Parts: sequence; C-alpha cells; structure tokens
Amino acid sequence: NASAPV
Amino acid sequence: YPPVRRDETVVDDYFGVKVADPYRWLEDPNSEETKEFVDNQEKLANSVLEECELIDKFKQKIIDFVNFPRCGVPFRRANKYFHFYNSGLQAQNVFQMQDDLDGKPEVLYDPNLREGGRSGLSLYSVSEDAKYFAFGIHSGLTEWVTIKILKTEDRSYLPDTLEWVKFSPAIWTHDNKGFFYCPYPPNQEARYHFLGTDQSEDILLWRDLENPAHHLKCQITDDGKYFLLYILDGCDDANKVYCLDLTKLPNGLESFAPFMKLIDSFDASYTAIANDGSVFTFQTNKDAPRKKLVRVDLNNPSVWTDLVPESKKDLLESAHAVNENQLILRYLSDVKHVLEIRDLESGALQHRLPIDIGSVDGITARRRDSVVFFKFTSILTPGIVYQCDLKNDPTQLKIFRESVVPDFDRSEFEVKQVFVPSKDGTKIPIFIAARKGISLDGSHPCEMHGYGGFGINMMPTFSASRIVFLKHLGGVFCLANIRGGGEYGEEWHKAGFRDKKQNVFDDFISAAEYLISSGYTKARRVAIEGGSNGGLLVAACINQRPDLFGCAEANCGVMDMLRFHKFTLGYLWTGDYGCSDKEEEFKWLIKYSPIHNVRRPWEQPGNEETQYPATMILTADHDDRVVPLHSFKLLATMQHVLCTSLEDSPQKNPIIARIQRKAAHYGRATMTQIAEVADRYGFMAKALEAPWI
Ligand SMILES: C[As](C)(=O)[O-]
Repeated sequence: NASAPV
Repeated sequence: YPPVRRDETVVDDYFGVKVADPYRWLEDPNSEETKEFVDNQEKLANSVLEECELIDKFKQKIIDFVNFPRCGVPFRRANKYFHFYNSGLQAQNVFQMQDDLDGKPEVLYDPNLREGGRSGLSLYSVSEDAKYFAFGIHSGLTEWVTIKILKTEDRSYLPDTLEWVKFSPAIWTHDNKGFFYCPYPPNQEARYHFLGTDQSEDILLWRDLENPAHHLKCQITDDGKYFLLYILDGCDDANKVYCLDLTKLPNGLESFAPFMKLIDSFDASYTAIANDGSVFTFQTNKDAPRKKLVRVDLNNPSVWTDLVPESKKDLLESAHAVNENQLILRYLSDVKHVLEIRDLESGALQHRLPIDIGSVDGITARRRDSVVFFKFTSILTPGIVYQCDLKNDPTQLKIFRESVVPDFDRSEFEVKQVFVPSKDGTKIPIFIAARKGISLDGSHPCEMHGYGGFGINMMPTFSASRIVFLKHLGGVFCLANIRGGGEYGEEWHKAGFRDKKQNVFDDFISAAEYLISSGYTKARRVAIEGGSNGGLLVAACINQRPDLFGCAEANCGVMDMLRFHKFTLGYLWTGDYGCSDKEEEFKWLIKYSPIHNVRRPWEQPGNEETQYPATMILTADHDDRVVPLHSFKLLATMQHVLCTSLEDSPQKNPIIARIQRKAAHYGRATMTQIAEVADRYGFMAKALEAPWI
C-alpha cells in the first residue's frame, strides 16, 4: 500500500 | 573523509580461514562511537550532495509528476465498497468507504493524522457485514503493531486492543463475531478474538513450541465453513495446510484444536482457491515448478487430481474464483501478464486476454462477486483500475479509474523487451525504456535495476522519478529479470540461489554488457540500483566488475554475508543464501560477501585505469529487517580500502551513505520517499556527468 509511485 | 577507527584486534576463524573485522564496533547502533560515525557520514554526504546541483530540479519534477489523485482497487463487503485514496501528495493513502461505486466517499481511517503519516496501513480488514474495520497501528519505529477495531457506522472505536502482532491478517468469520489472527507471545500462535473481549480471553488454536521458527498464515473459505492454517518455514515457497471445519464444532470456537492435517510437510506450496463442501481447489507447485491447479476431497485426502495442468512455459502466478462458477488465472508469460477466464468445475478455458508490458495485480474479488476489479500499471502507464462485469459483459475490460500524470506525454517514449545471453547462455529478459528515436551511439546515461532472489517477480511498473530520468536526463532505463526470481518458475529461483547465487550477478553483469555492446550506453555511464537482496546485488557487482559502472546505489543491502544470519530476521534467508556456520556454505559466501571483497581495482594488471563507481549506500537508521550495520561496515571498508588507506588514492568517485534519520524499513511517507529518490538521482546525474534537459 505505497502512498505514491515514486 | 572522516576518521573511522579500525579495531585491528578483531579476527575470526572460519574453518581455518582468518577473517578480520576491524569495524565490528559498528554492529552496536547505540554507542557514541557509532552515533559519531553516523553524524560524520551524514556530514560528508550532505557536503557531497550540496555539490549535486540537480537534486532540487529532480525533487520538484518528481513532486509535480506524483501530484495526481489515485483511487485504489475497490472491494466489496455486504453492500458497501472500500478502497484507498490519495489526493496526490498526502503522506499516506486514506481508507474510504462508499455505498455506491460512484457515490460520495466517507473517510474511515486517515493515517496522516497520526505521527504525520510516517506509516500507512498495512493491516486493513473489513467484516463480512461491513460493520467493522480492524487495522494495525505502529506505536513507534519498531515492527510491532496494535490492532484496533472501528465501527463503520459512526467511526467509533471498540475498546478491544490487540498487541504483539506483526504481519498477521485479521480473518473474519461469517457470523461477524470475531476473527482469526496470528500474534506472538508477550513462537507465533493462531488465535481467535471475539469482539467485545480483552485479548487475554482469545482462544488458542495453534502453537508449536518444538518448532519456534515456523510461521503462520491463515484464511477462511468463501462459504465461511473452513478455517485454513498454513505453516511455513523460512522463506521457501512451500507450506503445510491444516483445515478446521467450523460447521462441526459443538459450541463454535468457544468449544476450545482438531485440525485435519491435509498437508503436513514442507515439500510444496498450496493455496486454497475454492471449495464446494469438502471438495477443494488448490494452486500448487507440487511436481510443477511453473504451478498448476489441483483438486482434492478432504474426505478422501490421499487422492489429488489436476484441474489445470502446469504450462510447459508459463508461471501460473495466481488464481481467483469469481462470479460463482469461474476462475481468473493470472499467468506470467515472459514477464508479461496473461489473464484467462476458465470454468471452475471443469477447468476449461473460456477466454484469454494477453496484457501489454506492465503488471496486473490487486484482484480481491471473491467467489460471490460478479464484477472483478484490478490494477494495471506500466513504465509509461501510471495506474488504471479496470473492471470486468462477468455477469453482464464478460468479454470487455472497462476503465473504471485512470490516473493522469500532469504534463507527461507518453507518446514521446517507448518500452521494449529483449533477451540477452548470460555467461552460461541462458536467456535473460530485460525491459528497456527511453525516449523514442534515440541514437545507439553509446552516449546515454543508463540506470539498471534488479533484485534476483526469493522467487520475487520484478515487474515494469510505474515510477514518476523514472520518467524524470528519461525526460530530463535523456536516460535509458533497464529492468533486468535475472535468475533467483520466480519469473520462469521454481527452476529460475533455484538457478539463482545457494551455491548458484553467483549466477544472479553474472546475469546482471551480462545485461550491462549488452546495453554497452548494443550502443545504449558505455562502460562508466551505467548506474545500478537495488534494495535489500538487490542491495547485495549492487555491492557484489561493483566489487566484481567496477569497470562497468559509473554509479552504484545500494538500498539497505545485505553486505556481511558471513554474519547476516545473527541479526533480527536474517536467520530466515539462509534458505536462499546458505549460512557461514556450515563450511560448504561458507565457501559460497566468502567469494561474494560484499564487505569481504572490496579490492583496489587499479592494482590488477591491465586494470590501472579503473576505480569504483560513485557509490551511495542508503539505509534507514532503524531498519529492523536488514540491520544498518551492513551498510555501515561496507561504507567503512570501502572508504578505507579505496581512499583513506592511501596518501593520494586514484579513487576520486565519492563513496557516501545516505542515512535516513528516525526511519524504519517500512513507512515511506510520500515526501520522505521523494526526498530520498531526489538525492539518489541528483547524485547519479553528477556521477555520470549528465546534464539536465
Ligand atoms: C528482505 As530480503 C534480504 O529477502 O530482500
């Protein structure tokens, strides 16, 4: 559940 | 370079081989000397990074590209839908609920209100009736979680507080009275928790004091009739299956367990996909390294039958029962997904949908759902949630949500897959992304990523920072699917583990050689990057072929392969790596252990022009998964061997650590992760002498 595709 | 003390007295005998460990003292993270090391390295790092004048340009471009709303794949409980949301730049994703897929969302839990969103949700479970939400909260920087339960109707907490949990799910019974979970004692256990009770009252279903390292996963069948307990050892893709019939208990779980031990060895993997009463469909790798589906009746448990036989070529990565009587199978075919729809009962193929370069994941639909949702991403596709309504329009994927990167025209770039020979001839698949129409004249900076271990499949997903690299540094990106992964089944994994771990490194090195020969880049304009087992990949490769690389970025790598098994969860990796307690395995490990194989390349005949790439070693100061001593010892060793042990070393490329303060392995708030990646790319651009475009 990563907060953003950095 | 700061002064770093060597303790010249520390020496160990491994089966007659004397190994000195002058930075043993860095294994104590609490000493003032270690904290001074960290302070000194941070100071050095900052001093190098302030010379990297494109960090701020990368940072803002990454922020701008990441600033788009993202709606995660929804799942259903009772009449309600649940999903994660981020407006673009929130530290962590917010868990939302709605009555209708296109209706107004309500916030159920917002991690950003706690500790400024240092950590997001990893445990999230909703009850079958949609009335309760159980989730995990980290207390401090440790891995320990507390489970709390909120009522969805008014967002009020229950008093229930369950401690001593790590990665357990919360698996609800269909009577909504409570859930199974797998805590540790104040030797993992399987417990059942009743709502409205103190944790001290939870029912014990399983423990094994005679095998304290065995660990647990669990599941309940879609009909609510069976509790399944899976028992695992280490990191191998293999497990036991114990089944408990909940319909036969005289007095429910209060009755307490009498498991039916369907599988009681560690010979193969087994995941339950579906059942009709006592007749079960499993996914398994038994005699099937590319996996298959099999069927067994619990009432006749010796007799297993193939339902979907193993493909001669493709991994059956996952399988999902849906729409009452169908299966969606997710195949991985030369590292690209293929989705098949099949009949559950006969196993017969109905439809087949090959997917473009990218990755489909996140199928959470259950057997009783007729709409299946999933997520697609790719290097040039930020994120689509697709829906397939198996009842009313089975043949069509429809776009349900579509992420849009601001000011990104995907048609200026292209991604291809090619296959390249490793030392032993084996074909290694690689993805290559770049601006369309570039000349293969050797001039482009190149970034290559890989992992190579633990049966992990490396997929070409979306990264905003990679687009900045491609567009604003004119970069070529490569993702290499080396052995040790699971991409071609268990034989691919095992061709890159234990005594064959070196194959992994040779594969990666072979990919870089191809990118040079083919004219994408040149020796010393190649940057390599990897994390954890991938950090080991980076460190071994630079020790073995420093001449190939201009920049190396190793994230929380396993660097002392002689002593890794002694710290926190390092003991679980001996399945892939071996262990230096055993002479034969020592003999594999000493040849590639990064801190034991730092050598001055310029002292090798013919190799007088060669130095180590500009190296950034990254780690969180409180990584409890991969302890940071790995990184610190490698840093100290490199700095010494290559720089401060000489009066005027040829090693001009900087060797630094980017140490994240007050960070665990998990967390990665948006801005924290963006800061890290900005630093890693600014450093790379400086290391490769690459101008901003
Ligand atoms: C966390 As690991 C050493 O299995 O990449």
